[PDB]
Formats: sequence, structure tokens, C-alpha cells
Amino acid sequence: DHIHRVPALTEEEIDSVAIKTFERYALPSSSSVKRKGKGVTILWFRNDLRVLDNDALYKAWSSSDTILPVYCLDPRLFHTTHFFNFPKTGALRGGFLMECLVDLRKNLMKRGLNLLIRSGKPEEILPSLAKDFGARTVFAHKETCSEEVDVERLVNQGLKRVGNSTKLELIWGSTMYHKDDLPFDVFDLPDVYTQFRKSVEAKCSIRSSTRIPLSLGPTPSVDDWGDVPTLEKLGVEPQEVTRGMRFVGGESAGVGRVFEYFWKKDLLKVYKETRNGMLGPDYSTKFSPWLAFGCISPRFIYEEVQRYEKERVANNSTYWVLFELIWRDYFRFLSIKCGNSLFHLGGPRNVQGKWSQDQKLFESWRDAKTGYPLIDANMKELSTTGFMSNRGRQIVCSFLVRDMGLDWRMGAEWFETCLLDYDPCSNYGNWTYGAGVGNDPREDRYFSIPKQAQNYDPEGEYVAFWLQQLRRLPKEKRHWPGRLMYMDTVVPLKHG
Ligand SMILES: Cc1cc2nc3c(=O)[nH]c(=O)nc-3n(C[C@H](O)[C@H](O)[C@H](O)COP(=O)(O)OP(=O)(O)OC[C@H]3O[C@@H](n4cnc5c(N)ncnc54)[C@H](O)[C@@H]3O)c2cc1C
Ligand SMILES: Nc1nc(=O)c2c([nH]1)NC[C@@H]1CN(c3ccc(C(=O)N[C@@H](CCC(=O)O)C(=O)O)cc3)CN21
Repeated sequence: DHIHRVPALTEEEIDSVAIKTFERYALPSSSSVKRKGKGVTILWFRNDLRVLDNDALYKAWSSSDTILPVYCLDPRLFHTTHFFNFPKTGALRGGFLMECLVDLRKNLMKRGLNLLIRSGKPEEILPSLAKDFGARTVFAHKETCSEEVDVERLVNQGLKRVGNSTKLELIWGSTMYHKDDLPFDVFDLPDVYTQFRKSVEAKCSIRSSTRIPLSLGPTPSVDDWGDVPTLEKLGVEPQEVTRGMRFVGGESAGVGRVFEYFWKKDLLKVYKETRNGMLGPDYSTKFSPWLAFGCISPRFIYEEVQRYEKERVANNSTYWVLFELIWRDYFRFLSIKCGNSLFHLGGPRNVQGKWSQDQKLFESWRDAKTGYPLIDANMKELSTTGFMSNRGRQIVCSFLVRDMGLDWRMGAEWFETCLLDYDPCSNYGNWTYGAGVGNDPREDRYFSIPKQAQNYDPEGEYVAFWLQQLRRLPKEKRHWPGRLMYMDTVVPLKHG
């Protein structure tokens, strides 16, 4: 078949939906906020590429009279992964990022601002801009993992080294439940998801999304706002989606997908019954890439769900989308409690010894040549589109770790290279769980390829779509085609 744009909306539809959505959440009046004499501030964007429900943007605006929005294309983002040195950012996510930047500049311009784009390290670019424009502060969202917090440290020290006079203000964001509202400090986050969930749902409230004014200007006088970099300048060979889902970067496209899934298609009311699907855009929200880049936020999604429940229907599916967003919150907070044990072979559980790093075995998994259609189709979906269904990710993870016996980080780093929605907290969090090195032993499980195939792809419709040489075969053969109609198997399945 062809490439399915996600969202499937036309460029005009995306623009009108974005306008209506921005309109719906616009700040009624800026009456009560005085900006006179507050000076210049720099807003440093990272993975919060949106205008809507952006607390850093709001705080920057309300504490200044002029804002200089900046995005730094950090050279380290295009180097290599930590342990196995795969590309740090694969071509597909890189392409999605560029679309996100183009859209952010466009949306900032609509509110009277613009986005200064520079290529280089934030700790070198920001202190320089702060001095040049006499900014009193640099606002940004707080991140949680080692690499990102190290950059925060370098930027903070860079600003001090040019004087006091300039402060880095990090704002908590990204989560549906706010860190400050939790019924426990993250150091004491429950190691069992169910307990974390029951606690926040019983003792916490979700904050309303932050309303942003329609007028946010002016910016300082800038001679060159910068071109959006090209992947080629960054040393990445562009790659386009040849088949399947083609996700469209940017906040505009993101709110367009929320509109598309919830309202236009009215699929939210059946979400829970379909979320284990693997084929097509319809089986789940597909919000992950926009959430990862911060093109959309969970507080916004929650308010849309509330409106849906009021106007259309409230049931187990409308609630389940929130259940899943809580999983995202959980791994984000867990990243703080775990620190770098999140990336260590033994994981947070600080487990065992073992594991092979057999390059040949790994490559067969990576290149979709394991000989098992269920596995191969998923790995091909990933390298072709930068996305994989949640069901598929759990399965390929179990296969790599349990059937192939490989160092789980090889799989985690490959996902890091390929996923449009790559998020360290969620990626490594879910990998530690699947690998059995997280701190909830009740989640340690082996996925039977035959059973999974039977339960989630009975007609072999999914593997057939991705592995066209199986399309002619009847089911039964689709999943056990044999070595001639398909290919040899690289390893026996660990469980009979
Ligand atoms: C090995 C492995 C690696 C993963 N890597 C990532 C990753 O790098 N980034 C990422 O965002 N998700 C990751 N996931 C979680 C989950 O598979 C994806 O969020 C989901 O497939 C994204 O598609 P969706 O938006 O249609 O999902 P939906 O089912 O529509 O869920 C809605 C939202 O809930 C959140 N969510 C749902 N399930 C999970 C989960 N298990 N953990 C965390 N958040 C969840 C996401 O933000 C998602 O967009 C991983 C899962 C596994 C098993
Ligand atoms: N977005 C993102 N953020 C990250 O921080 C991150 C990724 N992705 N991808 C995976 C890598 C690997 N992660 C790691 C892994 C190990 C240490 C580590 O062992 N640190 C030592 C101290 C420094 C040293 O001696 O190496 C430690 O004792 O914790 C740090 C970060 C950070 N990683």
C-alpha cells in the first residue's frame, strides 16, 4: 500500500484546526501582567517545541518585557550512542525534528516572536547571547537524565562565568501529574507502577493547562534569526518513509492528530479495545512522537479527554488513554530515582552477570532477518518508519533478550537511534522492564512468539503487509512459512 500521513489531515485542515485549538486555550487577557521595565529574557527550547501549555514560555513572558526564543542544534545530538555507537539521532527522527523546528518558528511568529536557530553547544551559545542582549535570565524546562542535566550544569556555569546578572531558571514540565504535587518525593517513588498510579489518582489533581496570550512580542533586534539546519549539513543522509506511517513533525500536526483521533474519527471511545493492534494509524493515539518532542503536552490531552467525556462518551477507553499517560509520567519520575542505573547492564535491580554482544546475532535482529515474521516485520516497520506498536516493542525486546540472549542495551540503543518518539526515560525504562532488570519482578515475562502471533496477528495481516513475500500464503503459513518461502531462522525459540 502507500504511505499514510499521520495525521492524515490536509495542510489546510491542519492550519484551521491549529488556529481553532490555539483559540480555545488562549489567555483571555494579559490585563494583570505588567511587563514594563522587566528587561530581556532568553527562552531556551529543548524537547518542548510548542507554544501551547508551555510554562517556560509563560514564565519568560511574564517576567520580561522582551523575549529571545532560541533553539541550539547541539552537535552531540548527532554523534553516536553511548555503548554501541550507533547514530545518536537516526535520519527519520532527525527529519521529524526539522519539521518541528520549522513549525515552532511559524507558530512563534504568529504571536509576534520568532525562533533564533544556532548550531552548536548550548553552554557556548547561550552565555554569549545573554551577554550580547543583556538578558537577566534564561528559562528552560528541567530535564532528568545524565546527559541533559550535564548540559544544564554547563550552561549554568557558562552564564556565571560572564557575570552574575544572568540566571538559568529551569521549570518542571513534561508530565501529566506535576512533580511538586506528588504524594511523595521521587526518591521514594513506588517501585511498582500500580502503587504509583493508585496513589496519584487518589491524592493528586491534574493541573489545568497553562493559557498563553496571543501576543508575546517583541523580541530584541536580531540581524540573523538563522536557517533551519539541513540533515546533510549535520552529517546525516536524509531518509524518507517509503511505506506505512509517515509522521509529520510539529505542534500544528500534533494537535491535528489529537483532533483527528479524538474528534474527527471518534476513535477514543474504543481505544482500549484496539491498543494492542500493530497495523495502521487507527489502533492507538499515535501521540508519542509529538509528546517526545514536546509538540503537545499531557495537560492539553487531558483537557481534550475531559471535553470528549462531557460531549460524547465517558468509558473505559476514554480513561485508558490517561492510564497510559500515567505510565509515561511514571518512567519520567523513575528516571530521577534510578539515575544512571537506568542505563547499566544490571539495571536498577543491579542484577546478575551474563550477556552476549554477538554482532552477527544483533545485526540479524536489526536488519529483520531473524527468520521469524513477527519479529522481522516489527524491526522492518521500525527502520522504515521510526515507529513500532507497543505490542511489537514488547515482543522484539523479549526476543532479543530471551531468545537471542543479547545484552539488552544493544536493543535499547538501536531503538534510541530509530524511534521518532525516543525518550530516555520511557525507552530505557521499558527496556529494563522487558529485560527483567527493573525493580518490579512481577513484570518479568517471556513473550511466546507463536502465541503472540496467534493473539495479535491471527490472519498474518501484519507480517504480510511488511513482508510482502508472505502475502500469497494462507494464514498458518504466514507465521511458519518455512526456510524456503521465507528464510532460515537465526536461533531456535527458547520456549517449545
Ligand atoms: C522496549 C520498549 C521501548 C519503548 N520506547 C519508547 C520511547 O522511546 N518513547 C516513548 O514515548 N514510548 C516508548 N515505549 C512505550 C510505548 O510502546 C509507546 O509510548 C507507544 O507505542 C507509542 O504509541 P502510541 O502513542 O500510539 O500509544 P498509546 O497506546 O496511544 O498511548 C498513549 C501515550 O501513552 C504513553 N505510553 C503508552 N504506553 C507507554 C509505556 N509503556 N511507557 C511509557 N509511556 C507509554 C505515550 O506517551 C503514548 O503516546 C516503549 C515500549 C517498549 C516495550
Ligand atoms: N536523552 C538521553 N540522555 C541520556 O543521559 C542518555 C541517553 N539519552 N542515552 C543513553 C546514554 C547512556 N547513559 C549513561 C550511562 C552510564 C553513565 C555512567 O556510568 N556514569 C558514571 C559516571 C561517569 C563515568 O565514569 O562514566 C556513574 O557512575 O554514574 C552515565 C550516563 C546516559 N544516556
